[PDB]
Amino acid sequence: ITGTSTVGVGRGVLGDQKNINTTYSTYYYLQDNTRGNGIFTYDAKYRTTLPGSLWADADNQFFASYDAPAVDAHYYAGVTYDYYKNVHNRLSYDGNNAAIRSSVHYSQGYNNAFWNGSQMVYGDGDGQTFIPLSGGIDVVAHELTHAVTDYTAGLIYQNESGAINEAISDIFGTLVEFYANKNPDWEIGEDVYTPGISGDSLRSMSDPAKYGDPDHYSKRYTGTQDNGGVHINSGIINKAAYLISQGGTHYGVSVVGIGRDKLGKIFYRALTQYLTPTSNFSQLRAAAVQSATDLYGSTSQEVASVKQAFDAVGVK
Ligand SMILES: O[C@@H]1[C@@H](O)[C@H](O)OC[C@H]1O
Ligand SMILES: O[C@@H]1[C@@H](O)[C@H](O)OC[C@H]1O
Ligand SMILES: [Ca+2]
Ligand SMILES: [Ca+2]
Ligand SMILES: [Ca+2]
Ligand SMILES: [Ca+2]
Ligand SMILES: [Zn+2]
Repeated sequence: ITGTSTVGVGRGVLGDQKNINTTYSTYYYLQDNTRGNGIFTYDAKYRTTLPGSLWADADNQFFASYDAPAVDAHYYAGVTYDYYKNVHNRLSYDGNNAAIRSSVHYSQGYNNAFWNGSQMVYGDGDGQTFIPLSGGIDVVAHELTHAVTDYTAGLIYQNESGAINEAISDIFGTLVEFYANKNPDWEIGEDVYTPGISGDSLRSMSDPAKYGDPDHYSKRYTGTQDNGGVHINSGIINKAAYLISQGGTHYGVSVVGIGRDKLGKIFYRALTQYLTPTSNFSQLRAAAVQSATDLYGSTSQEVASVKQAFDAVGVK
């Protein structure tokens, strides 16, 4: 909508207070004009028709319980936009400042979030398995990164290319969590997952096997569930990414860590320059080695650590 840009205040899913960019035109709308062609947050009103209604508020204060998922969806979309612009010089998910749209209050008791090809969608959770999923910055950045992938490598969402697709979203979801310095870790979804159980998460990049996901190519899932295990076999790539950044010894192979920033540069270059819709794990290794070579040289420690990490998880 057309109107005057301003700043509102509210509280997010976890009770933290934050400022949010809004637009004033009779109502205050969750429309952020400061980032590209805009960030728009919609109310799905417990239905499944999308996008719903552009979020309208009478007084520019968002402290109601019903407001919390919208505040966080809106705010964390902005942080993720900032990450890609400031760190990778990318303007929104299409590289041309496409508008970012999110809908919250999707369905009833819906324990998931997703990119549907055009926008982000967030359930409120059932209060037991999940609380509203926009409360996790790594979740929001995970979903928005699916849009980046769709507009770049276009990895098909099945089998090995789909597991790469999932891992990319976990990797950059985590790097955004570190970028915002919001209690960062190498776990996925810990802030919104099982509010009754402390210390757990949906997936672990540092130790995928903690939750039964494979940490080595020999342990990959080969069945048909989960589109061929796109959320399961991502653990193999997640572990490799963790080893590249932090280092360690895994199945007897030692990796020297090179840090989060170089991990991000290497995988972003592989995603945007070398990966294709049908890339498999072996081709991801080649893309990451080539990207490390482009950036740091064929004889660099960086190239060495990429090779070691994929050796450690058994990807040749
Ligand atoms: O309080 C909530 C209200 O803000 C929303 O608009 O509709 C559902 C209610 O529970
Ligand atoms: O009002 C929402 C409620 O419907 C849901 O159950 O928990 C999250 C709240 O935002
Ligand atoms: Ca209000
Ligand atoms: Ca965290
Ligand atoms: Ca996390
Ligand atoms: Ca928990
Ligand atoms: Zn995903």
